[PDB]
Amino acid sequence: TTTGTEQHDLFSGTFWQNPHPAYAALRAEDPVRKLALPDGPVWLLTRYADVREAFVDPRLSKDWRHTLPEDQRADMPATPTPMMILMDPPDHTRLRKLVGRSFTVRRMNELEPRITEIADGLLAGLPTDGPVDLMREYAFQIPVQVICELLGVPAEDRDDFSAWSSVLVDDSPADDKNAAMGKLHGYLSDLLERKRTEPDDALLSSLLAVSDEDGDRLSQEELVAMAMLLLIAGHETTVNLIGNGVLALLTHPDQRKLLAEDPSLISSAVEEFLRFDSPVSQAPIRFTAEDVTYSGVTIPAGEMVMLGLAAANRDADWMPEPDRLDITRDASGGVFFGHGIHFCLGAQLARLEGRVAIGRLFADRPELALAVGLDELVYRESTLVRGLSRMPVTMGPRSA
Ligand code: HEM
Ligand SMILES: [Ca+2]
Repeated sequence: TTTGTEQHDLFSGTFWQNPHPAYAALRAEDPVRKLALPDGPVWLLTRYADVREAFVDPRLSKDWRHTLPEDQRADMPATPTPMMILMDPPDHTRLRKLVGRSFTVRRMNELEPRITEIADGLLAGLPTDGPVDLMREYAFQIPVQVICELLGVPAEDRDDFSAWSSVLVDDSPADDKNAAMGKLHGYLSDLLERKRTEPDDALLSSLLAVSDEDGDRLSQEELVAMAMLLLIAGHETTVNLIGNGVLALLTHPDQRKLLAEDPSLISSAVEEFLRFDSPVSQAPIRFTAEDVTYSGVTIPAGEMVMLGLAAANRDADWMPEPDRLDITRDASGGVFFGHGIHFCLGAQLARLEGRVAIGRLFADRPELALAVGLDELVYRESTLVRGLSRMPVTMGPRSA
């Protein structure tokens, strides 16, 4: 709950339907908020400038060991599995540097024609007369197929791969979500050992070959962790980019008709969807190495911090009229992909998938409409994520 003039629900009740008035309430009246979450307390930065500068704040680290007393941490491993997103320099830098050599913005762009055939394929298999769940049938699909094309997952293994991927996004997130984790992990290892014998154009083959101006390469353990990471960070988030962006246009006809007339605005549109309804609403947990101070509030060392990306993006100090959806905007400096050394590695691929999935969906089905009321929509009860479990839509006649 909120503590200001008017008390909004936080991470319960109405929050999950629409967290934005609660974010507006926090930015205004309680910008650095200690939340009594079930697991442990966590501080929430909602103001733009706070979040923006917290990302590049050295006193904020990804090492969870900062919560344990100084002597007790000289014993514990830093991370369970070597994913760079869990690491600080110089350990993160070494992995980021290597991945970046092969996972280039160029490869990200060269998938564009391939992505289109996935969307068009999926669109071609959707009935003129709905109702159809646009999430499970379309938005759930594009990000996982694209990731296969990037990694080079054999066409045979792709049904099995997407099957396990759905568990992570929308399923029984308890023990059943972790069952698919070990299955996807195992498959990718065996895949890497197959890629060693038979190489290809794909990124997994590319990553195996990457040395540097020191002869440093990715170890087996690091390779498969990276493969697993690209999947987790690149699936659910991009799904919800699609989910949220489609929903944004459906609820704003004025803007849907702007895009209809000028389909080149899609690139500008996807930018403002990431702002207007940030799919990753909360940044992965950070830790205080020492007393930081934001908007008057001093977070003591050893505390868990959370950066309100969704909140910081609708901040009026940064963005004029921050609650109005304008796809023609010239936005610059949103915190939806993050900031600093942890900036979204697949930022450009995400944008591509976004523009293709959304742009082609509307061009192919100009009569698209929600097949249920706005309030009937169920949103996932996830802390980090802002997105739908189901989105019933009526497709309409295909345009030829
Ligand atoms: C679809 C919209 C997406 C959003 C809103 C998003 C958001 C983010 C954010 C905020 C971070 C920084 C996390 C932090 O600093 O704690 C991040 C990191 C990352 N993302 Fe994305 N992401 C998206 C799509 C993707 C895609 C498609 C990929 C595929 C490669 C991807 C891969 C990664 C990776 C590998 C990192 C770790 C960066 C590092 O630690 O150096 N993301 N993402
Ligand atoms: Ca098989």
